[PDB]
Amino acid sequence: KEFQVLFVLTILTLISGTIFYSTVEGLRPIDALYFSVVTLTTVGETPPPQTDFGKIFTILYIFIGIGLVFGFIHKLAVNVQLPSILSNLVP
Amino acid sequence: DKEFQVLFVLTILTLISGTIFYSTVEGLRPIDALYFSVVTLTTVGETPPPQTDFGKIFTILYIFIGIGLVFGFIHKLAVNVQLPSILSNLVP
Amino acid sequence: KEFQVLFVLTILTLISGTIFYSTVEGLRPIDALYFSVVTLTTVGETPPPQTDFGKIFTILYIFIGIGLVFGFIHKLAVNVQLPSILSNLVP
Amino acid sequence: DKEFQVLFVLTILTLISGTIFYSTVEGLRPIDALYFSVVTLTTVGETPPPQTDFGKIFTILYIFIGIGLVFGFIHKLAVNVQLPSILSNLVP
Repeated sequence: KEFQVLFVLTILTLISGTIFYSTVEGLRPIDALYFSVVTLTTVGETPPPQTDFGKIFTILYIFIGIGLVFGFIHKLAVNVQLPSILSNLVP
Repeated sequence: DKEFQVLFVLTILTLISGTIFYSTVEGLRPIDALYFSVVTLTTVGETPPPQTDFGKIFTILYIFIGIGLVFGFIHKLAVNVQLPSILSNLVP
Repeated sequence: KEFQVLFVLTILTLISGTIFYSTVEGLRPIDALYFSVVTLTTVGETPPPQTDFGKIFTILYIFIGIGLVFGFIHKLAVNVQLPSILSNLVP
Repeated sequence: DKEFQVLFVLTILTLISGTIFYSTVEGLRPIDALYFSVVTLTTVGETPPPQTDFGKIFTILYIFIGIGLVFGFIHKLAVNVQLPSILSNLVP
């Protein structure tokens, strides 16, 4: 764990996104955070960024961030969720 | 398996929870609530975003907690249900 | 190969989608095909289905189809694209 | 590596081709054409769909040919560039 470092790295990445989109795209922080989340996890169900600076940043953000996010989701699943789910089936 | 069934139940549960939540909080018809849940977790996710802050927060936690399970299911479905059945189908 | 079977399975899946969305959602076949593709590959950048029958079908379609599609993309990449790219670097 | 660089070049190439195509055919500003290409291949893909049938056909072939490369890149980037650099960063 590894898991913790992964979790922190993600939090950091999301905070940076939240600050950026909140500042540059003029989004409320909750909307800025959400964009960051649905974008990196590829859910992306939002309109696109309106600013060229947002567009460029988002492009770099996606390539730098996806890998980390999915490594986190992967580690979360394989090392946190699986053992909890497993334990909860011990009769 | 046992694994496949557990995976299938876990998914169903996750989807039902989503369905209940989005139907209640976002005021969505259950079929629309179910669909949002499915396309969101599988990352399709091709609808407008949630309109409530509570929907937004939940959906964020939902995505991180749920994606892994969903894809583990799709993975097990594919590798242990579709492939064998599927494979023969080609048995002459 | 394996690749071929994968390729056929995909084609079949996409054709079924193309017929369905074209018929039920009243989409032009090119738009029906496209929906099927961007949905299964999860790109999904289209409005959602308008009919409840479309919504239900699409739900089953996604769970049955994603795995096949990505198995195809995976096999395409690892067994078709890699050897071509590799060959094309032999000086 | 060599692998990382080749992967990086292949991606750049793929994106440039997309940029040229969508900018020309869909009449998109290059920055918008580039962005569409990126969010589409990485599957984000959160914009309206292509408006031309030629755009639609191309984008279909683009997706199947390009996703694999893009994700192989993101994978190699992550596993061989970010992880080491990254790892130390934690070296005390």
